Amino acid sequence: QVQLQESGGGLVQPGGSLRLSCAASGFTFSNYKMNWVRQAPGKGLEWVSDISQSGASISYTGSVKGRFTISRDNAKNTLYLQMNSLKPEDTAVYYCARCPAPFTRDCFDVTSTTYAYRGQGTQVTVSS
Amino acid sequence: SGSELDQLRQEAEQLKNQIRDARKACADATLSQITNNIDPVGRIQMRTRRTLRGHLAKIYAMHWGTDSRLLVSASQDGKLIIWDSYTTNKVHAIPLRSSWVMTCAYAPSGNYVACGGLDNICSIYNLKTREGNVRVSRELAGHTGYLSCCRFLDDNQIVTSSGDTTCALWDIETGQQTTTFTGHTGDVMSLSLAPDTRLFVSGACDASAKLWDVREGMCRQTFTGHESDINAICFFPNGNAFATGSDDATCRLFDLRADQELMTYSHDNIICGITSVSFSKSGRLLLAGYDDFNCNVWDALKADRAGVLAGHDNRVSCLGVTDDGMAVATGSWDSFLKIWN
Amino acid sequence: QRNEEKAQREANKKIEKQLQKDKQVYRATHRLLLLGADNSGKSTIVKQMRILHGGSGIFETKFQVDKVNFHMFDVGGQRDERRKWIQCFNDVTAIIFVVDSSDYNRLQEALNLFKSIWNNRWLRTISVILFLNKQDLLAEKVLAGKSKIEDYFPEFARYTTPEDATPEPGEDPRVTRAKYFIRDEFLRISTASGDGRHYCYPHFTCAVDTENARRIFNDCRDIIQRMHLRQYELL
Amino acid sequence: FSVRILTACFLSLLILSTLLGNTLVCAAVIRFRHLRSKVTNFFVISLAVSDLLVAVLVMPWKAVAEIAGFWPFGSFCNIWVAFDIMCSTASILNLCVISVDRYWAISSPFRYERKMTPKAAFILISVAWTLSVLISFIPVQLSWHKANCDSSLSRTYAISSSVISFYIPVAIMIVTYTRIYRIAQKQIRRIAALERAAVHFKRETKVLKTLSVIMGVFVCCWLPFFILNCILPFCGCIDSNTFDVFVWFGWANSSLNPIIYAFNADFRKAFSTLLG
Amino acid sequence: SIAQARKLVEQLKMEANIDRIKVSKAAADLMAYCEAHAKEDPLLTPVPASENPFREK
Ligand SMILES: Nc1nc2c(ncn2[C@@H]2O[C@H](COP(=O)(O)OP(=O)(O)OP(=O)(O)O)[C@@H](O)[C@H]2O)c(=O)[nH]1
Ligand SMILES: NCCc1ccc(O)c(O)c1
Repeated sequence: QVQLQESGGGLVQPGGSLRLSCAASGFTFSNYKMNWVRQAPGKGLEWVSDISQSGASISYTGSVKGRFTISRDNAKNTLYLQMNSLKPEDTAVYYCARCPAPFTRDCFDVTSTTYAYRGQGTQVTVSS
Repeated sequence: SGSELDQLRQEAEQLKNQIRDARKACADATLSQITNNIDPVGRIQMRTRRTLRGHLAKIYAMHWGTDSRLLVSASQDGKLIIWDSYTTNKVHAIPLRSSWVMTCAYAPSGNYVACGGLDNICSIYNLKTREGNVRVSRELAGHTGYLSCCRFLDDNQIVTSSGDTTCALWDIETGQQTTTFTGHTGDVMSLSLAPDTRLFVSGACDASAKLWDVREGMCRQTFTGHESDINAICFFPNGNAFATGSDDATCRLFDLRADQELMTYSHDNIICGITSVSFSKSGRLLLAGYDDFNCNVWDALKADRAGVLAGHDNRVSCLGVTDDGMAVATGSWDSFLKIWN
Repeated sequence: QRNEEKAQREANKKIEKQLQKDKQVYRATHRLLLLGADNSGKSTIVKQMRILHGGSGIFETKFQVDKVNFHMFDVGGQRDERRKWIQCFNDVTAIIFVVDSSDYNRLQEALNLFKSIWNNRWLRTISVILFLNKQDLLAEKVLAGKSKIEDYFPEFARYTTPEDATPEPGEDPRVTRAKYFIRDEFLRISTASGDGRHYCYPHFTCAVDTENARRIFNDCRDIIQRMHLRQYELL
Repeated sequence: FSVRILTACFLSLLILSTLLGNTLVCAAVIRFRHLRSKVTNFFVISLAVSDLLVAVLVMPWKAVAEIAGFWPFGSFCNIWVAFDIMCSTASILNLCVISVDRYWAISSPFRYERKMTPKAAFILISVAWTLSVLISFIPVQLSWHKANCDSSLSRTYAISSSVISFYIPVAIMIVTYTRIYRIAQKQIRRIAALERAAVHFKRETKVLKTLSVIMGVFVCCWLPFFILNCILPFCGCIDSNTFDVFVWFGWANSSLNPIIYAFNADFRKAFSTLLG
Repeated sequence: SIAQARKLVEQLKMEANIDRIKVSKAAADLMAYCEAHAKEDPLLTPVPASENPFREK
């Protein structure tokens, strides 16, 4: 059974820092392009950033450009979203989604309600 | 914790680990150790004996008849053609309303054909109409998603699978869903009825397969192990096993009584997904329709790849073995069903 | 029993001649798939085509431009996991991707979906017609100056209006820079893959535009021209 | 002799190459039904059959007469010259047709996909072959072409059958391919506009290479022979040996036609799976 | 959220009290069904051209 466990994330003041570790179990980590999808309270799912099969090509949403980074380690079979300088609007649950097909560059994993290969979330709250 | 969601999440994981332990407890040996002393099938080189042309678009589903002679084929040009596979003659050419058909079945009595697709409707057509032309007879409505597969039990009960993540057993006459099967999270893509009509399995895009009891409307077993979307499924002829093919370029054989995966069929030169799976009459050979336009015939006991059917020039979308096992047909997106033996 | 062989042979003859007429009709119909996020106007585009040009929230519309038939269909009654029924559309002439350019936060969803469509293994050869819809609302937001693009896409701050831009008479340079920025945001993905098997044709559209059939005609014709060129290795 | 054996082996190699290329195309067509599906393939098959006929009918007898030095077949050769005029004219004709074919599928894709039905394809192939048969045989059996076995042509028949068989197809082919070039230049400019917008003459070289290869192989192979058929009977100036090598160049083009008109990817793969 | 979780948990409780057999016996049944039907599988045991409906006349 494919399952993804995220960890990290707690109450952090604005401008702080955090590091969300997403550990994957049940498949071959290297083959799948990985993304970080955050959901802020009261709004639909939003997609934050993606990293390719081996960290070759990375891409970010505009709002988190220059603030967050995303690293993939196939050795320990995980990926990390290191967030710094968090704003009051970065308050959201942080699913670490994987696209459903290997050896490709496309995926459709921001689905409205149910996608089967993303985790459960660590509600990161940031306020003064 | 106190929050009933976190207590249900904890007891959920506890149950999932009790299931993994009760599954590894009966996983004493492996199929390879047991089947290491059999002789390999060698090389199986079937050849195109027929080529069935006429379809104007990509074929998406096909189904042998019970007589192992006739077959129905559904193409996405909005047509559903019935073939006499011995003589390559067309017996009927049924035009469809919605042109996006995705599945088609052949009733075991030969009296009806069914089909459905993005219209979310399963349409039954009476081939034995008397005065006039074969036309629509029944039409089963109710799904909020695209209908992906359907197979008759008898002339009145038919099971459908849909993209609304549910399967349903219908009474064709009344047109009512006599039974609903829910529990899948993703799109149900394929179903296969057991040789005794009693149960059926379904493979969904949540990388899971589920065994359903037809008459009771309850989910009996849920199998996992695949890394991605399950695209095809077919019971082992005995009825106590079934095979699945998925987008992760692997075939897996599951057993019902052991409640776990038994064998994985893969090669490191095979990366593309899998579109169709089917056993031979004796279940020794497993045919799979990969995306790389070929169909690989695996030895279902040794996990070795044995033969290839490289006769299609595009993706093999469907396949099917006759009920007497005399030949297998393959439909592809090049619009040419081909008979092999 | 020879009677039954002759009956099968003449059944095949009547079938094959019906299938030949059906082949010619299906061969001459240009199927067009309408795709795009919701709240973007896909169904409104189909509604407009049925009332202006003609047709059949219903999924399909059939219309003729210069004696050439088209069938444009938007799928409405599905879920949001379009990852599997999308492969039911591999032979369409073109995909008309409509994007609400005035929805600054669901716009990244449109960019990701366009990127995922462009790199799909089964739609690698399906050319896409890009409709940047709701230009009047976009001009409203740009002239209002309350929600600026830079807050969502900071690249827009250093972005320069292309030297080939052709604004219509009476248009604020801020609106021109905004709509050509969205245009190039989708073109950098459509052209980043390459290979010449398919292309992206952007068009700025609004809900009241009536010529939105001549544009689809022109661009289906351009798609067929380029397919025929790349077949003979000319282009 | 050294020169004689070299000419013999070179001519035998040329004949064998023609036979191999054209029979390979014809076999890849008859065996594989997915190549016969389109219509442009119908026209390419017509061309291939014309060229295979050129080889099997016309070349070996002329090669034998060139080696031995004397025409050892006598009354045959009446027929032979007729055969030549037919086969070497169904080839040029077919090129013209194929060119026109391409034009309709790039200058008017909708009209093309609608109107060019196998009935029109068969009518066009028939027109080419029947123009060939008429202009060749009919003046031979009526002995209008004449003003070792003689193969010279009367001054008026030479220019007339030459004007048709070469100068109408070469005019049509140059007009057609220059229009196709204009169209490709338009599309290149448009794609370049889009790509420069995105980033903010390789495709031109590719266009030039393919059009130049097609038109230039055809011209550099046939044009000398036909300017000779023009100049020679009037000024009967050059000698038989020079005229003969310039004749052989035409059938050399008839040899080269497969690689230039049947190397689409599917054609390549059909050849590869046929021969091995 | 809570209804799909009650259904997922009740599904796991129904599935937990199933009785499973050893894989060794399941494989012995697959091998038995294979060799028990080996003589009737034309794709495994090739059929004489006399009894092939797709090559005959
Ligand atoms: N003012 C203005 N409104 C527009 C324009 N384009 C679309 N709309 C509005 O946007 C609404 C959403 O479009 P719909 O017709 O619902 O199509 P869709 O939302 O993209 O897809 P569906 O939800 O399946 O219908 C329409 O009802 C229009 O009123 C536009 O260019 N100008
Ligand atoms: N060996 C080619 C000789 C030839 C071919 C065609 C003609 O029309 C002609 O006048 C002469």
